[PDB]
Amino acid sequence: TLRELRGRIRSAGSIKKITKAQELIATSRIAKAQARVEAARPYAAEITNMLTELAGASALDHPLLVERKQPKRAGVLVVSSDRGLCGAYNANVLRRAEELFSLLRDEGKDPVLYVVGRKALGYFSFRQRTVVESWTGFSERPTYENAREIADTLVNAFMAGLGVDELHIVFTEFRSMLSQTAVARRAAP
Amino acid sequence: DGQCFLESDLFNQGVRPAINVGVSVSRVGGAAQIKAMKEVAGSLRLDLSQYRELEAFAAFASDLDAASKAQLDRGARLVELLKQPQYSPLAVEEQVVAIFLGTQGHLDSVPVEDVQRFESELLEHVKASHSDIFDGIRETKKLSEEAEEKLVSVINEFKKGFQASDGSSVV
Amino acid sequence: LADADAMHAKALADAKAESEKVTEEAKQDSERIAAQLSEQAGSEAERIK
Amino acid sequence: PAIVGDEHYRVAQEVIRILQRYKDLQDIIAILGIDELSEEDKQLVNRARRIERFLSQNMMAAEQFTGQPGSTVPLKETIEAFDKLTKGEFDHLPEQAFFLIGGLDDLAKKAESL
Amino acid sequence: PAIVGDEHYRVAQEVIRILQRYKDLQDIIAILGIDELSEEDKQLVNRARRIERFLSQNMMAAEQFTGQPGSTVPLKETIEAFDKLTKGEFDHLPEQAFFLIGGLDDLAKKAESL
Amino acid sequence: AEREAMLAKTAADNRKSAEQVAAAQADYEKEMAEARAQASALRDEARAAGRSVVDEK
Amino acid sequence: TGIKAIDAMTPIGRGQRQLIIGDRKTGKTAVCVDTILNQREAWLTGDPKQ
Amino acid sequence: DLNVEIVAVERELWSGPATFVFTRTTAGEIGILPRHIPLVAQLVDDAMVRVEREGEDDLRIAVDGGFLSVTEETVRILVENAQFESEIDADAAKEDAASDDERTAAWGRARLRALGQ
Repeated sequence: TLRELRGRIRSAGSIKKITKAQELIATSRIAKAQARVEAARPYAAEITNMLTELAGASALDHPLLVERKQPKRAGVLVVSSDRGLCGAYNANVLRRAEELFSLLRDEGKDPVLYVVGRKALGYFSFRQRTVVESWTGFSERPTYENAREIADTLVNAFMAGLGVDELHIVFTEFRSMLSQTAVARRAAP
Repeated sequence: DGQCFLESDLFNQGVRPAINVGVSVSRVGGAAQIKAMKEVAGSLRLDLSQYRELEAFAAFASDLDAASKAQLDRGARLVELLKQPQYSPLAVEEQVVAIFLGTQGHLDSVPVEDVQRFESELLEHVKASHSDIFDGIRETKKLSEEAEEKLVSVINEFKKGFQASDGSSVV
Repeated sequence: LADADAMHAKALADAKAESEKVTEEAKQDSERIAAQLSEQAGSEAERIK
Repeated sequence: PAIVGDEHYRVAQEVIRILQRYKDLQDIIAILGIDELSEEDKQLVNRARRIERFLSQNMMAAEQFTGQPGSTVPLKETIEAFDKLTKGEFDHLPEQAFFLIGGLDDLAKKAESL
Repeated sequence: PAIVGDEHYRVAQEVIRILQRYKDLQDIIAILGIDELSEEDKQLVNRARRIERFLSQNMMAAEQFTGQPGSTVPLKETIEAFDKLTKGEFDHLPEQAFFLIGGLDDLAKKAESL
Repeated sequence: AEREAMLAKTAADNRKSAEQVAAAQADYEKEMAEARAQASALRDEARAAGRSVVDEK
Repeated sequence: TGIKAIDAMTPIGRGQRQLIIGDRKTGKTAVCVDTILNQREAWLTGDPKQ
Repeated sequence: DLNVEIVAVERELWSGPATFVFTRTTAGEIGILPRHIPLVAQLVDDAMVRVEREGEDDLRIAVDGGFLSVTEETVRILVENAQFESEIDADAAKEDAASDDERTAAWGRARLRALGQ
């Protein structure tokens, strides 16, 4: 009916403006995020250099460098969004996380979940696997105070052995504005 | 008994003739199409329709699996293979070879910026020597086993003889 | 080092020999294409006449 | 259900509920694509797209266009297949596995070809 | 390229490409400013700004107001001028050097006097 | 100085052996690519000469 | 027809009807003129069946 | 001769030349001059830095959980958070030093120490 179609052209003509605005806001924020990545990079390089020098002098008997006697459990940290509209970003993270689970349970470790973001906390609220701890309010603007708490909680869960024999992180690696993928890294041991 | 729906979006992008597959079809055709053409083109309609959907999807994805990416790059080279200039009707003995190049994957070493020139030089080379391929197709309607091996022995000699406008020689 | 330099001398001799084969094949290729376009020129002049 | 029996009618309402819900999401799907849906809807649309493609068949009359032969699927193997689909048994198989295929044995074969 | 020469068709398709990129980038230019663009995109916008200026002409209708005579640019000079301009051969000239100008010899005359 | 120079020359000659093997491959493929490109330029020159006789006729 | 796309994907048999539907200035005439031009390779042979 | 950097987990926060820089570490208070051995040390929980160079008068700093790395040619100091004496507030630092949370009390003392008290 023409009245319906006129309304739908009015609707779609509003949405085209609101999505074109958020394409341009996301085009601002990728530049700010790349600035904060390249500002956090020189510290990460110098802490790696300092840690290489200390490991050169050390006996290396620090717990985070050694395998547990029985592979009882594994931690997975999954990093994901609070905002929607991100597209396949969370689909890719959550698919790579479920693939990591298949490999871990193939070795015999059951995963235990730590989650950053509200979308993955929704996904693991629908699929009946528990989350041990979560964080939500900062995925678009993470601050070191947040990563301090996450890394403390992960290291406490590794050193507790109610504890994990290894732990991993699943997140998307930014490699260009046109190319990113979900990746899985073992952070400990 | 069918339609060749010419899409103005494809025509403005420069795909000419602008045959919009899936919505274009022939419902009598396939009975009358000569056996060699029917052997080479027997999947090409389906391979182009699945390319149009796969591209309309993947143009807004960061990355995809290697089998899908191979199907996409094949499809984009088949689209560059099918276009041709006005008032240049090809004889069927030249059409079936031009579609053999693309469907059998011999274009997979050639970049999308050179593919139309690659077919244009190859179809003159095979018109100048090895012409028993074109003559055989014309006089028996069939791309026989002994014409197929004699074609693949010539396409590889031409691929080493060819150089893209950017990148290396082909293989 | 004598094996490596012997392989360099061998590879340069092989490359010049097959380069001579490619350029000889191209002398045929340039006549072969020029003949087909000369036949096209005669056919087009016949069409006009 | 009085005429086709309960197991047919249950399946033929579960299939229609699913495709109806997918068609009532199509206005969002057209703009944003799949991932912006909620997980209870995204679960549904993933099976809806499989059910939608699995209602295709290689017909006896299609042989004059596709060259492939035609298939016949008995009513019992039809009900069973859509019962398993609507209960979610096949959600790990890709959408391309379901196109133009006759029955469960031929679905299994096509999935193993991929 | 049948009715006009291949060179004319190529130059016009390239001018359209450069102006199509710039008409896409004008949203970023207005919302985020020129500094948001890469070195390759600012190298394009520098050419695109100059191309859209070089499409302007001092013409025999404007003789009424400016007193300066209107200019005719031959087709061959127009093609050759936009071929050199799209290949960037005037990037070191400011935009004001391209406004209201009667071909390539006249561009040199405005640009050296500016 | 001789015993030090013997191991110095042995390690240098081995490093140059690996470099000379790489240079054998790189010269072989560089000559091959230059010759094949020259064949394409010769055919292309003959195709343009063919076009020139077509329009001349 | 002597068009690669059409003789590959939508082959025109003799006594078929084949609709060259499209928009304005889309080459509909150029597909038909290419089809009519192509037949000269058969018209030179005097037999009424080619 | 020496060059100095102060670096934070998220920023290259400050850098200049150096000819005297001083730090207090779980081993004690230590100065570093234009030639010094390679050193690694951890700064105290309530820790402050003073940075001095041949080009100009020195600079005064508060640091949280810092680490120090030296070689005679280059010096780098690596920090969880840092605040300059021109940006530390005396009422906020005094309030933080009165707090019951151990890191906040240490950071309060760190900012009080950069404020010369």
